[PDB]
Amino acid sequence: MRVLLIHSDYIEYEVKDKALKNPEPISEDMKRGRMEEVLVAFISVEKVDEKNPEEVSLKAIEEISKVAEQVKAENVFVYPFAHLSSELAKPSVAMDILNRVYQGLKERGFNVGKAPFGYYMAFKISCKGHPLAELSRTIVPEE
Amino acid sequence: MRVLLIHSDYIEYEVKDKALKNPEPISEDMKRGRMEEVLVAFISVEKVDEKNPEEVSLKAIEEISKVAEQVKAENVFVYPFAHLSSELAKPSVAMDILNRVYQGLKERGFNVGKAPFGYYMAFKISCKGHPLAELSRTIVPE
Ligand SMILES: C[C@@H](O)[C@H](N)C(=O)N[C@H]1[C@@H](O)[C@H](n2cnc3c(N)ncnc32)O[C@@H]1CO
Ligand SMILES: C[C@@H](O)[C@H](N)C(=O)N[C@H]1[C@@H](O)[C@H](n2cnc3c(N)ncnc32)O[C@@H]1CO
Repeated sequence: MRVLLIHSDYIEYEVKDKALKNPEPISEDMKRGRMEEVLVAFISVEKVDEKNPEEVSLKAIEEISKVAEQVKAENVFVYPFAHLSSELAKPSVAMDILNRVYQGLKERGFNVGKAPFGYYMAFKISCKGHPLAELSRTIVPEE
Repeated sequence: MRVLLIHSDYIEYEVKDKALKNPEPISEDMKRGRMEEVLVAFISVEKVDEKNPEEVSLKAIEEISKVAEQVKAENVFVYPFAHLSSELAKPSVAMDILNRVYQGLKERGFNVGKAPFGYYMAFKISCKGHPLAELSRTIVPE
């Protein structure tokens, strides 16, 4: 898994078209979304993650949570970003892992948001630019 | 080298303060910048790249140019983004390679911009979200 964490003033997205044959079912009002003062977690689930979805998810939840705590981010946004890597995990498994990460962060007490899975999506973000506002994390199963 | 390419409506940046002991000298006007209808290339120069700066730079220029052509972009913006990777190359090497890429892209005839090297920087971007608007490349020398 490849994770790019961006502490932002906001994140705004706009669904433009389906990127998969069978994307995540959503309704019309979810075709646009936004979250303020948020740590955006751009995530690409990698093929190697299929080996152990649960372990990767738990570790992702831990790493993302640690950064949020550091920057005082109360809001976290899980953003499907497949092209952060080249070896992509299957969409069914990717979706599964992203759901687990979302569920895990919510359990940790954060106000978590997410963008629909399986779409071509436009987005606007404003990075605060502080010392820990831009961080990347590579998370893989215990090999 | 790690490269994140974002085809955007715009890229806007604001220098905060230095993140390295000796950053790229800058004038007041260089503290802020903006470019529109642009392919933004967030680049992280990695340790492995120190083995062959020219090679990595040449490949980066080629890859970036091919994408810009693919997405029909005439403007390209080189954005030093160290944290795209975990294994960073020396700053002196990172700066030289970033400068090589910037110039290589200009040589291709593109309208190219670049953000100052060595600073904590805030930025605003608007990704077009169309196909090919988000791509990444890992470039490693011989
Ligand atoms: C396209 C771009 O603008 C948009 N932002 C996008 O990335 N869309 C992705 C994710 O929503 C999801 N998806 C599929 N596979 C994966 C994966 N391995 N990891 C993460 N997401 C995936 O399916 C879409 C196409 O890959
Ligand atoms: C900090 C964040 O907001 C900002 N965006 C930033 O990344 N600043 C980086 C680059 O400008 C440059 N820099 C140092 N090493 C490298 C490297 N290996 N690759 C690219 N740039 C580097 O030095 C700064 C601190 O690492």
